[PDB]
Amino acid sequence: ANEDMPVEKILEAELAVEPPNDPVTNICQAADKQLFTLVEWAKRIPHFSELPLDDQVILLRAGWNELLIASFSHRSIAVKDGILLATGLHVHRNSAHSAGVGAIFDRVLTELVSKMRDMQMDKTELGCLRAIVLFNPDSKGLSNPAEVEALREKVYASLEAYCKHKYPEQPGRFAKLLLRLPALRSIGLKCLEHLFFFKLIGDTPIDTFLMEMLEAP
Amino acid sequence: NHPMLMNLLKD
Amino acid sequence: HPMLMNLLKD
Amino acid sequence: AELDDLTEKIRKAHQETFPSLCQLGKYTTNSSADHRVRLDLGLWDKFSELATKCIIKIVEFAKRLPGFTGLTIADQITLLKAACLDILILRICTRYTPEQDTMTFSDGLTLNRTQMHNAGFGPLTDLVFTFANQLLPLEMDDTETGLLSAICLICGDRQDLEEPTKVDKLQEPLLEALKIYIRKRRPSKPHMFPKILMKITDLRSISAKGAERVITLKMEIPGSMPPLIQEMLENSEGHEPLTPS
Ligand SMILES: CC1=C(/C=C/C(C)=C\C=C\C(C)=C\C(=O)O)C(C)(C)CCC1
Ligand SMILES: CC1=C(/C=C/C(C)=C\C=C\C(C)=C\C(=O)O)C(C)(C)CCC1
Repeated sequence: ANEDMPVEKILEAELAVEPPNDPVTNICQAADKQLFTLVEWAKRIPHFSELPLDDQVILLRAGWNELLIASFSHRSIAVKDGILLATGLHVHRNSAHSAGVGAIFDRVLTELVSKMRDMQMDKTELGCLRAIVLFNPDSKGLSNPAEVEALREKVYASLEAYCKHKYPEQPGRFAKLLLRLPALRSIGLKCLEHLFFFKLIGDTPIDTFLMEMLEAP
Repeated sequence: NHPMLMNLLKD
Repeated sequence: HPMLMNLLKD
Repeated sequence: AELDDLTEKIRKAHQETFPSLCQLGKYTTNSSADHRVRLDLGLWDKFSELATKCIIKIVEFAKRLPGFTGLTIADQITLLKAACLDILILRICTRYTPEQDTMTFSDGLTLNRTQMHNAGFGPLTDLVFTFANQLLPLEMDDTETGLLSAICLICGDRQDLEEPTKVDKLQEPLLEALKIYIRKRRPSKPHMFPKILMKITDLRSISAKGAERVITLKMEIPGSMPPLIQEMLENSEGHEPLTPS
């Protein structure tokens, strides 16, 4: 079980990657920065590599934002009222609100960061969750969705096992880590909506990588 | 399609 | 919330 | 365990607030069955009524949930306000007939995809039909669908929750019941617990575009949006990025 989705081997992907003026553009930059280092953490993910080409190009363009959000959210367990970007900058909610993204920004703080904090989500659990998000069989175009589903299911496999002999006194650990996933989806969807708004109003400097993930083929 | 990601993935 | 109020009422 | 007095109970509330597809005698209609349009008024009228009824039945199912009752009203209304459209989608999608590509409403009314649309699903349509199919492979049962429904309803994230932690642990056994039950019922496929638990994620995707349809639709309709539908599928506080006043 803990065998084909070697938990501790995802960590070696979590870790093998984990060391302005306007809030939005600081966020959109820490984004485009994190994109590159995402394509990495993936390419270093237990089997992700093997899967077809045009397929990895899909699986990622599919959950890049939720993958990234889950990350910076985890990274911010420590900080009090805001997130901490990959660019080292702390972004407070007051900052968010001035930019009119106060409410989504807040959903991130309470439904994600706070949750992850109030439950000690570890760096492994995180990685599985992101693994799961990474392995989304329903992604359109995927050539042989069959395979991706295999992978993902194999993650619930380890993750539950993993949760099993590591926080044994906690029965529902597993459910509880998975129940942040819908919120991640919910929030990610919204964020995505705002970015398209910041784009088709052409004001925010969106760098090039983030710009590709933001443009259809 | 899309370059940078398509590529980058590889190497 | 008139209705809802009554629905959980009785 | 005795954690099944609860399972057992939910399965009863579901079954009594939502009739099966196999026990319902179906009738069809031809109005708006040939092709899509902004919105067939007859269809809209039937559909809306059922909807109203169903929202009531969902509240009924709600109240029957262990502990739910004992909970703040604004918190209850909130939990329900947040989950209603979620449950509606789950429910209707379990009334899906693959072969015929149709959904059947509580009175047996049986619409094909196009009618499902012309009746008010509009844009939201091929999306709900996807979930409908995504569901078949799971071969869920009543108790499972009852539990799942109860887990969307008893959710502690919903904004504006007075006793979240109460609401959080209130749904703690539900998560356990659903795990045990799916596992005991289908030993060879233990990956069906997370698999069905996670349907909640595509679910919320749809109920999003849902509340959006509630209004973009209560436009094309010459009259008014039925009371309860409104009092349930509305109230969300302006869309961002909107700056502070
Ligand atoms: C959350 C959020 C947004 C979207 C962000 C996305 C899609 C990614 C951020 C990645 C970061 C910030 C990564 C890092 O530094 O690790 C927008 C612009 C709508 C503004 C409000 C808050
Ligand atoms: C309420 C409602 C909507 C969605 C309903 C869904 C998703 C399911 C209904 C199932 C029923 C009403 C089943 C039954 O007869 O048991 C839409 C977005 C179209 C807009 C108008 C109000």
